[PDB]
Amino acid sequence: IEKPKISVAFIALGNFCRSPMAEAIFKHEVEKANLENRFNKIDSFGTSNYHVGESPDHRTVSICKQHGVKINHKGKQIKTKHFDEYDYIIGMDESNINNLKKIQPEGSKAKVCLFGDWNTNDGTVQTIIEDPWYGDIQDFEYNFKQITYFSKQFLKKEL
Ligand SMILES: O=[N+]([O-])c1ccc(OP(=O)(O)O)cc1
Repeated sequence: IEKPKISVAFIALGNFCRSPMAEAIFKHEVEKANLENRFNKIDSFGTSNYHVGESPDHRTVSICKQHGVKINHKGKQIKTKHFDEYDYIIGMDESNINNLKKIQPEGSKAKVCLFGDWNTNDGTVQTIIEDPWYGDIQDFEYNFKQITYFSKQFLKKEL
C-alpha cells in the first residue's frame, strides 16, 4: 500500500505531564478529522520509569478535561525494541531527543524527531514543548496549545 497505517509514540521524561497530553490531544485531533484509518498505534512513553503505572499529572488531566479531551493512561517507559514498532518517536524537548538517540538501535525504522519540527515558525507557538513541572497551570495550558498546533500540522504534512 502507498498509504500505510502509521504508528506514533510521544516521548517526554516522566510520561506524566507532557507526553500523556500529547497522546490524548493527538488521538482527539485524529478523531475530529476522521483519520483513524491512517493510524495503527498512537501511544505515549517516558525515557525514565519514574511514573510507570501512574495516571497523568492532575494538571494535565484538568487541562484535558477543560478542553473536552479524553485522557486515560498509565505511565510506561520507551525501550530500544520500540524503535522498530513505531514510525515516529516524537520527543517534547532536546533533552528527550538526546536520550532517544543514545538508545536508538542502528537501522531501526522509527524516525526520532521533535514534535516542534512541525512548527511553521510563523510566531503562533514556540518550538520546544517545555517541561511545565516547576511552573503552573498556565504552562500546562500552553503545552496544550503547542501540542494541538503541531498535531494539526503533522496530520496535514505527513499523511
Ligand atoms: O519532576 N519532574 O521534573 C517531572 C516529572 C514528570 C514530567 O512529565 P513529562 O512531561 O511526561 O516528562 C515532567 C517533569
